[PDB]
Amino acid sequence: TEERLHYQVGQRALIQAMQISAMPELVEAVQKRDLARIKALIDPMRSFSDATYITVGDASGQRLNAKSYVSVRKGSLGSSLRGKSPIQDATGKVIGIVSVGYTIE
Amino acid sequence: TEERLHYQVGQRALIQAMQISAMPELVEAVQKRDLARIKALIDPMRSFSDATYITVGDASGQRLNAKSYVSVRKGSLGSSLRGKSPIQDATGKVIGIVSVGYTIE
Amino acid sequence: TEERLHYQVGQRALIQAMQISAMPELVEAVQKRDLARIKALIDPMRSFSDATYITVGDASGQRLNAKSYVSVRKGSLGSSLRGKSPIQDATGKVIGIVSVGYTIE
Amino acid sequence: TEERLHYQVGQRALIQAMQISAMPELVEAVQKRDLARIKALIDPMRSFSDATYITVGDASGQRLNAKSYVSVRKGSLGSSLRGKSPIQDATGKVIGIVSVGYTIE
Repeated sequence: TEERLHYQVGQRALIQAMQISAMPELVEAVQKRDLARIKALIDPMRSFSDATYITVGDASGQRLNAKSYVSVRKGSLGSSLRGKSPIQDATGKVIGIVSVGYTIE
Repeated sequence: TEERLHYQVGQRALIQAMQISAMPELVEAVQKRDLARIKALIDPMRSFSDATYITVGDASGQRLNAKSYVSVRKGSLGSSLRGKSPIQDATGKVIGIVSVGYTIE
Repeated sequence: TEERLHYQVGQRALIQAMQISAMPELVEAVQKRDLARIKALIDPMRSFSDATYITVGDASGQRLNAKSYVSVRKGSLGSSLRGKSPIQDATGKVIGIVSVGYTIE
Repeated sequence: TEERLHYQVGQRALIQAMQISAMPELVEAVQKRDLARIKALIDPMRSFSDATYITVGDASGQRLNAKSYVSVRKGSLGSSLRGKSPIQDATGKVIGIVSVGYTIE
């Protein structure tokens, strides 16, 4: 019952994902391959949010579908709830992907 | 249903707007046209909050009605929920305007 | 109805007050009159929380009843909701007072 | 009734504990006895969260059961609600312990 509150975390990951992948500073950085700017635009967020991890991705999936969702992977030391939202340009084309991760022990 | 929870974000934007536009440090900076102080009093808030963007405005609307509200603009890559609250002096005169933005993909 | 949600803010101020006035680093600083340490232990919290203001006080009320509560002052540009909790030593003696402020336009 | 909302704080401590003890940067630091990295990976969190205190521990309990829970100690100046979650390796072996503390006056 208390653990069933995955949506407690799941919804946090979702919104957070939508917001982080929507930031113009990140949108700019992702386009210009400014891994430096990206690094300075996420590190703070880590300690800020109670998110186990955060990840910025490229259109191909490289390690710097118009729809946002929540991923749930179960196995070993609980399960990981990771919200995911795409990074769009002014035309909507998927230029990247944000994946904020969470954990429920 | 899960998306219908715009008030989830909308209420965050509202309160945040009321608070940010109420800060004395910002009130001081907005009056003295201290764009420098303003810049150092908002940048942190960006990474802090899950707000897509934040904006400080002047009485005229320049880019540094006694009532606060939420704005909703729909079109292209979801919709943007932006809470808005005026910046007042000790007399209540509208000296500025804060507009915290959010996004729902 | 939406505005009636003062407890939304009021409860934030309350908890925040209890926590900030409970921190050992602040407890230490308040005792040793380390206004410097106090200054470095509150400034971050300002931008962090959506609190209009935050205040540390002395047992007398100086500007650096075993019970916590919420204060509500109405007039001019909305009302100010300020949670208040005392700073205790290891014996419970009131050595200070924390007053986190909020605003509802 | 308002005070009975310990789960308000208790649940915050729980999740926060699960997340902080799950961070790879901390997992790495705890294994390599990198008290320096740990120090730079927790200090921010202190001011960030409304947590009275935060603590990282070793498998033995040193001061740097596969299950997470909430601790409640009552006495003198209210009670302390401290969420607790273990630090695991890629095999699940308990390598540490995180204990985020809270207070209810």
